[PDB]
Amino acid sequence: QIDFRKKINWHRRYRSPQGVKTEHEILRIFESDRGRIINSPAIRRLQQKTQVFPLEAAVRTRLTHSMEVQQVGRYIAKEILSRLKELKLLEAYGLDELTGPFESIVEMSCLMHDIGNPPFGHFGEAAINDWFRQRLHPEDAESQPLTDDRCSVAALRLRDGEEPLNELRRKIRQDLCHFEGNAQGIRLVHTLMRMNLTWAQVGGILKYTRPAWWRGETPETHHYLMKKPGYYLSEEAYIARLRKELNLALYSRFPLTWIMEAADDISYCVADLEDAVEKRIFTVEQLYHHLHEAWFSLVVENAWEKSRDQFFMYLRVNTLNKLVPYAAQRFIDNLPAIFAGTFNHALLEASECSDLLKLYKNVAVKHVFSHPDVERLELQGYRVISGLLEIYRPLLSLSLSDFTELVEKVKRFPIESRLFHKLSTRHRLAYVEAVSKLPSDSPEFPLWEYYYRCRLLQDYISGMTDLYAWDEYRRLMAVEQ
Amino acid sequence: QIDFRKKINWHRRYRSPQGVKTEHEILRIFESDRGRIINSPAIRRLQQKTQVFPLEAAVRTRLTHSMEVQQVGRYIAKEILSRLKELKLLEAYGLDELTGPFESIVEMSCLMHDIGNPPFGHFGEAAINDWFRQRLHPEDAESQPLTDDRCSVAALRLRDGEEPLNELRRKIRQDLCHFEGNAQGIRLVHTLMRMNLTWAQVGGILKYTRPAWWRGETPETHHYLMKKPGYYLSEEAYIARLRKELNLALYSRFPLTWIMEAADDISYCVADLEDAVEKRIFTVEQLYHHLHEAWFSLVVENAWEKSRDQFFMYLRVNTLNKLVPYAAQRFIDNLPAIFAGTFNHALLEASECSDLLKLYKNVAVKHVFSHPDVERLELQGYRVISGLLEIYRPLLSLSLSDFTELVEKVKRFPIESRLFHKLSTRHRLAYVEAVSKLPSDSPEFPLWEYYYRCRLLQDYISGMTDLYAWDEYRRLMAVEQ
Amino acid sequence: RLYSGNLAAFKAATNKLFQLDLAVIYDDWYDAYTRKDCIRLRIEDRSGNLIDTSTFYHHDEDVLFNMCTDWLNHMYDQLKDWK
Amino acid sequence: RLYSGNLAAFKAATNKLFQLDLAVIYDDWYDAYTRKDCIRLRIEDRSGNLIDTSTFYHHDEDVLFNMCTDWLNHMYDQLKDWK
Amino acid sequence: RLYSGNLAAFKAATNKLFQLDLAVIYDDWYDAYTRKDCIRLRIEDRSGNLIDTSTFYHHDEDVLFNMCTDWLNHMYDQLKDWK
Amino acid sequence: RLYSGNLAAFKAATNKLFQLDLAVIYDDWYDAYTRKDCIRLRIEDRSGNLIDTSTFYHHDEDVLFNMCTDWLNHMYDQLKDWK
Repeated sequence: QIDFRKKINWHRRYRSPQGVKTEHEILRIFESDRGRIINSPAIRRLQQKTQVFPLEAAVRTRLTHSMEVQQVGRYIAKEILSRLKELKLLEAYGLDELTGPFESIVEMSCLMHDIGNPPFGHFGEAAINDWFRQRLHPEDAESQPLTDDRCSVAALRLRDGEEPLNELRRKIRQDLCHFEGNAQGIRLVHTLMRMNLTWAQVGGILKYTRPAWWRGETPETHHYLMKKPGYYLSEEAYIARLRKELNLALYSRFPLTWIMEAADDISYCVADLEDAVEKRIFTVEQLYHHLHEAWFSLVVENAWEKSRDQFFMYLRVNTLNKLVPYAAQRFIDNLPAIFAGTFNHALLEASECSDLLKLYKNVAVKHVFSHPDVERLELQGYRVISGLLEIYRPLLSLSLSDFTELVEKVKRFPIESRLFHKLSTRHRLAYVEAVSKLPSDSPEFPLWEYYYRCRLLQDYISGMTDLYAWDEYRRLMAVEQ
Repeated sequence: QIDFRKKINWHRRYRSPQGVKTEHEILRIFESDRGRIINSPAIRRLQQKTQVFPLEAAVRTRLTHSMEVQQVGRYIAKEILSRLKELKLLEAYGLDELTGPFESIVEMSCLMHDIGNPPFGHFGEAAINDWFRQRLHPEDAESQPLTDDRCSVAALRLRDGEEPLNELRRKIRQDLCHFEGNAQGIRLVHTLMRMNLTWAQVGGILKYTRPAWWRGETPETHHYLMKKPGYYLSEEAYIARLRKELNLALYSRFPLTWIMEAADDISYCVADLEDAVEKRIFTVEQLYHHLHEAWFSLVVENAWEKSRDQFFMYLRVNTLNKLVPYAAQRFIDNLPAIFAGTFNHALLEASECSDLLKLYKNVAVKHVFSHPDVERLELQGYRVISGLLEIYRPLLSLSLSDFTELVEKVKRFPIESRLFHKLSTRHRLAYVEAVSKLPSDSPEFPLWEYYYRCRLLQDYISGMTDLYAWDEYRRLMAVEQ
Repeated sequence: RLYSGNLAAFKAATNKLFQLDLAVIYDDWYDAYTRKDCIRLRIEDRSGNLIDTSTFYHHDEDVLFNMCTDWLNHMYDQLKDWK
Repeated sequence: RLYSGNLAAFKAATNKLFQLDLAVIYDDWYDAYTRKDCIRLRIEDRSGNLIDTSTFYHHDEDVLFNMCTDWLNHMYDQLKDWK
Repeated sequence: RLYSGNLAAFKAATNKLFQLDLAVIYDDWYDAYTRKDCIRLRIEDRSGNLIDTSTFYHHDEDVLFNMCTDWLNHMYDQLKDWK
Repeated sequence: RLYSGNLAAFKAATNKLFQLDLAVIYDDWYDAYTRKDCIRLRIEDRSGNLIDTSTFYHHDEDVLFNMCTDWLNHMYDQLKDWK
């Protein structure tokens, strides 16, 4: 049975609005949620993170790209609603008084896609992962205790003769080396910023369902929904309640997420291409030549012939009118599986749409991503992140008593105290609240404390912009005053 | 009679969609208009223009402020629509099938408010106005020809013995010294970018109705709607047709504009205050002390007491819930006058709302705008704009034949040819199209050609960002390589 | 804030009055009782004797400056017949 | 693009196989007939003799690398009983 | 390229002619048939009536500008006896 | 402020005690009644049982750290005969 009233939940985790409500009150609730999301410092941080080219011209940032993803998602949602209304299935599916929340949730999910990426993107995550992999060596805990354990932490070594504590070390060691943008985005929205969003809004940004501490093979019935980590170990309990609030089974997905994913796949191509022309790399004639060589008739021929700042404004429209109805029909056709949360495919994943998207992608890979500047920026970002982690390493070499004393107020740790004071207030408060709730008598306290210390370091590193991290890296290395 | 079908016009100037259409086609038209507006280079230029503080931290730009104005406008429009639907007047006013276009037009008008401001804002416009006032001296043409005409252009002097040509010189001389952001925005949307928006969307950004070439006193029945220039002399014909497309009388205003204006008045205060804290100028305690000294009970007391990144998220909400319903009721109460276009007041212009807004404004003026950095940036921007105009002055000293020959291809004007080639392609094409249509035999040709040359210079100067203009100013002065 | 062109027009009117061998005295404040801003102008001569004095009230300064400039031009037309 | 952790797991499996005195040969291409990407792995020894060879097809590379790593771990378990 | 002094002399001659209440019309192009560059000058008055018109051909522009300046000075001497 | 060498000596004594399979617990505060600063040290073992605990008072921290280091070395000599 399909009933969207069981999925669009307007309750909250704190000070939730209880009782009965009408359409107007629900709409006001979701407008308030939009008000909290739009006026957040995370968006203004998105304002100054690079997409492809270094920040100078009128090249695009994360924010302008999010503004295209939002538009595409809203247009697809409107097409779906119109097609459902035409077939007289809108009232039978429980969506009669929930169209506004539908569109608002899709738009806000599209706006929050890039909230949790670290500086420099794909090359920031790689650096963090390699650093922590060198420090922890998670591949040595997959089986019974060894004598050649390469871990550098005494408390995280698998010391044979104790099986209840080992399971926990395995989980922590595997989790700490799987930083991912979406899991950090969930953590940021819930724990670090404390925005208190509705359950549906939080579920709209849960893209993948694989736990970060997973070891082994995934079931054949979920191999696509579990291709990337979805959430960390510190949010597990939270996620559990989320499922109880949205009637989701284990490793399942919230319906509207599919729409958002679709949007992130269209814009991803076309926008990049345009910027290549604006930076004076090549021109329109070369665009058509490369497209024709790498190859369709309708869009390409209309764009090339009707053209003989206004070429792209004509090229987008045709692509949208060719792609959006296909996504709407794919959503409506497989609706029961999506509502169940077990659809193991994507909307746009053998039609001509795949061919056109692959054409755009391969042209972009051949003529844009191979430019020396992108490549140089990518290497520089990797080195900067590694250097920052090396600089902040001494905070992880302390002991439980020393770090605890350092948190409460020292005269014995000048360098460490200054480094700790350099961190932000919100991250330290999050650490304090996380550690306070732990039982202070179990033999599992040091493990959790180390996990939360590493989490604090990763939050600090990932909460920067490109320019801020770069400048701070040169300042801490005594290269500039 | 109120009928919003006579005001929401979806026709276009070029390749207009004719015939009959349903709700879905109209919604698709307005979604397409949103698609053209959002993906424009003007928005990406807004991305890098300063609001109050210099561009570094997470301070706000034009774009993020536009994103708050858009949200407020959408919320007010939704409140108005809900209140009209409650009273069973939605179908009697012709708005039954036009709610989506209503909200979309209001949002897009709020997004395009700052599209036409020059670099450095209020201090850029002042510099342009003073430079052209020195060059033209418009105050010497108000009456019969004089012997002490201080104008520096031979063709613009008022030479006694000819009254038909004098009227034109007066108009051009008065118009050229009244650069204004909204008139330039209209010119940019229509002539320079060629976006081909619908009539209602263009009418939504017509804020004031006074012509730029106006001399004397304005009628007592329009003294508020004509306090600022509204459009230039090169758009007059265009504006005429706009009125015929929206049933607007002379010096009248399009209804929905009122809503947009209201939004620009709320955000204007509160946002600035928050940024003052983020740049480490003063703190929360000082905020309350200054507010209490400069003074109400509900908002201020709830904000100050429930608080003992999350303080402002609580302060906004209360202000919105206190202000938006007042604006909705003011819109609905005086609806016939607004629909006629002759309402000579603003929505928020003796209630407690005015007192609260004045409180915020005076606190901001006392503790934020008096900081030395803002003041220094303001002086530097003035000097930069004056220097750029002085540098490009030699282009205005040429003759008709010389400039015409320079446009068609020179060996006699090296410096002038390089300066001309430094201008953008779109502005030169606009000049070519504007001048081609002029009759090449009338004695009025030099006057119009000089007017369009000055317009070309002003478009080039106003089409820059702060950083681009600053860098170009240092490069052209041989201060940096 | 106040638009530059309105201030320029007011300054031009003031200069025209001053070149006519007259003195213009400007005072301004805010009245919270009426919830508006008030501007008083006092015209004088080379000796320092009051001739015409008027005060204007408004909540928006753009209209206030326009009214002041209009009044200044009206007096200039009145007293520029001669003397 | 491909996620870093999946590549790290694949590299770890390759290193584990190589430390077992085995050779892993990797080849890849794209098949436009099936509209997918293909990866073939050929396991060998110190002498250079084929033992097990398999090819995988998929349209998304994240799933493809996971399948390859799973197969490599399965063979390692099979042939690590001894020899 | 053209030397600066020759251009300065040509401009000085043009200004001298223009101060004499005359109009100088300049046109130029290239003739590939003769493999040279051509410059035509058309002298006029305040009413816009042709008086003297001549065209010069050459392969080097320095000599061409010198010839043009010489012709302009010759006409100025001719028509500066009076009127 | 505290001199670096004194802190280094105290850290060396602490490390020597810790390598001896002992635990050193450090606490400090200020006593305004006596107008001085107080440092208490509590020695323990791998099980977490108190052995020796002492508190020192002084107005200058350089002497206080020297006294603490001297006491730590004295206990190390006492308990390093064996066990």
